[PDB]
Amino acid sequence: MIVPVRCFSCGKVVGDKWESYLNLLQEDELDEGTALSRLGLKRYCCRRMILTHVDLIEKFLRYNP
Amino acid sequence: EEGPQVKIREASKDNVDFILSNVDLAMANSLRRVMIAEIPTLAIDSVEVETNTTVLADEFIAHRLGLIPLQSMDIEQLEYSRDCFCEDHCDKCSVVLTLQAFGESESTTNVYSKDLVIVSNLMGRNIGHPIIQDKEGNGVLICKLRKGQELKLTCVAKKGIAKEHAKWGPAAAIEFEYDPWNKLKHTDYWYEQDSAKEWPQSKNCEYEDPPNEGDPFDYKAQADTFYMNVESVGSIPVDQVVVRGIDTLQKKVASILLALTQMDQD
Amino acid sequence: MNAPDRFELFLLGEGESKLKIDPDTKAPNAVVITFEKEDHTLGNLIRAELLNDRKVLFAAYKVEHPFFARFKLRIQTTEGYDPKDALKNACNSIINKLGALKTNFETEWNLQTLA
Amino acid sequence: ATLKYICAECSSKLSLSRTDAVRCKDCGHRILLKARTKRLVQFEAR
Amino acid sequence: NQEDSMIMNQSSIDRGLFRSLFFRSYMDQEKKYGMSITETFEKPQRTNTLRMKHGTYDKLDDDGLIAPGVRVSGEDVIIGKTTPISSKRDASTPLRSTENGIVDQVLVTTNQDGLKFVKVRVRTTKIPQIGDKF
Ligand SMILES: [Zn+2]
Ligand SMILES: [Zn+2]
Ligand SMILES: [Zn+2]
Repeated sequence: MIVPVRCFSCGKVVGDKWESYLNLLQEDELDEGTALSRLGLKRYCCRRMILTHVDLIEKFLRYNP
Repeated sequence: EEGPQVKIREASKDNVDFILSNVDLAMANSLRRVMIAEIPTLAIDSVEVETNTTVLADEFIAHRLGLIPLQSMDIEQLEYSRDCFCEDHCDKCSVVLTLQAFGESESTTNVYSKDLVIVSNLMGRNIGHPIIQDKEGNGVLICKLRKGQELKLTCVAKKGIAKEHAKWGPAAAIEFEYDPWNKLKHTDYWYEQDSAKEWPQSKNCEYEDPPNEGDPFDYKAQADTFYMNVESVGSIPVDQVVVRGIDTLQKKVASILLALTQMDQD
Repeated sequence: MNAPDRFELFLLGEGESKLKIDPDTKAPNAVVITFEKEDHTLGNLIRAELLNDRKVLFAAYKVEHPFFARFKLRIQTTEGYDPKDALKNACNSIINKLGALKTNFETEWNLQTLA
Repeated sequence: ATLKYICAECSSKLSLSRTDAVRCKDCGHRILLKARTKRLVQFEAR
Repeated sequence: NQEDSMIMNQSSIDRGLFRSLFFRSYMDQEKKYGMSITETFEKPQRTNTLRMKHGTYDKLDDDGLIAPGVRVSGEDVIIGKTTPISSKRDASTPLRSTENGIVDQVLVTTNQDGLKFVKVRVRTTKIPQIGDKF
């Protein structure tokens, strides 16, 4: 369901980091706990944000017209 | 220099750790707040949709577009649509972007904040540039689409502050602390056994002298020296989000005098 | 639905003035100023400063009810000293202190290196 | 230039008028949708 | 926040926090009468009866439906339909008086017995407001 732009809690941009995070996982083979720390997502308000998003949009796209 | 002094600890392009010293808490706070809420900035605020086949519904997208940070260096030379004299809007009060995306790729095509396209004359001024800090430089994945999915809309960014809606806030988190060693006794730690042991010390305990038993209780002890850290989203240079903060607040305190004036005529 | 307009938080509506000063009848030489379209930000500060003019016998402010962007400020001063002035000073002071804080923040900043 | 209705599966602009059968020119799939408006719709951005 | 009520960060609600979508679907068919008497989907008016609604029919095309991008509201008619009886008695469907939003998807099908089957779908985004439950 597409990444949230910015953190509900503190407003700090977060719409870009989606793809980066997803590779710092599949590629760079890192753990979430830090893959996030890497993307600069310091405190939990922003963390809980990425760490939790459920990119449903994909399953959506996969339909048709 | 003369009154309330500063002393920037670390400092970057996105944060500005620093020590506001010899001020009034009220003031430290006033500024603290002004930063979060009343600093002018630009953002998309109207979205005309010509075509959308995405899976995301119109307003869904529209919503996001408002959060995609935009350039706001020279915002202070762009007027508020509401004060400008045009029947609605002009280059004198707004920026106009574009967005057209087509699922050409055989594999999920991506719409990014970079795909925006200013169409209004930026009358020569830093404004309306989809702020990018992305590594590849695409910033803010607006949305995705499949095969023949199309998405054509137009945007119209205007001035506006955080009180009107958050998407105009430039701040986004601000660290604020003071008197790390509870010396003024402005709190009362909860504990099971030992306060000191169970409650972590702050990275700021350093920059201030520890308590030391014996000494009685400093009651006349007020509170100056605040360990702040002003982050930013980009729309404005972290330094500014502090100067303009400092300024904006100043103007408000100003208008109050000016008010006391016209009110003096009668 | 019954939502007030977001901008009403700061745009003075048709025929309202930021300030409005009414003389408190309860005590002598003291007044109540209503600040329209404003909040704690401004209030708490003008209250603090106002709390230094040692010729200011009383000073406090309150936001009537969250729903409404506005607050009342009661200022009581020593004889022969009119509070309107007391408010004036406290205002200026704040400006002056801020200005300093600005020059100074800029000083330190210019003398820095980013990474 | 212009259209009106569409095919739920084999998405293909179609249309017609009264008693023109409610099927598609290929897929019988008797469903059919109605394609957006000419009128451009605007949206608040908050 | 007293008595089981809470305070909710406005800013967060803005940046999104808890917004939702909301669809609803009105539906209609063309009655048939053994002795070939049928209703129709159209944008009527006067023509004897006046037995029609009060909501703008305008948002109505000629198939007696609303284009999918249209913003609807009050009791505008979402579907035009007439019944023959002895000339133009209405049978159109206005939007639920209390709701309002944007037409989202219209669709026209046949129903076994070959009559015109149609369903409209309006969508609304509902942002968390003060009386809301969580
Ligand atoms: Zn955050
Ligand atoms: Zn203009
Ligand atoms: Zn077909």
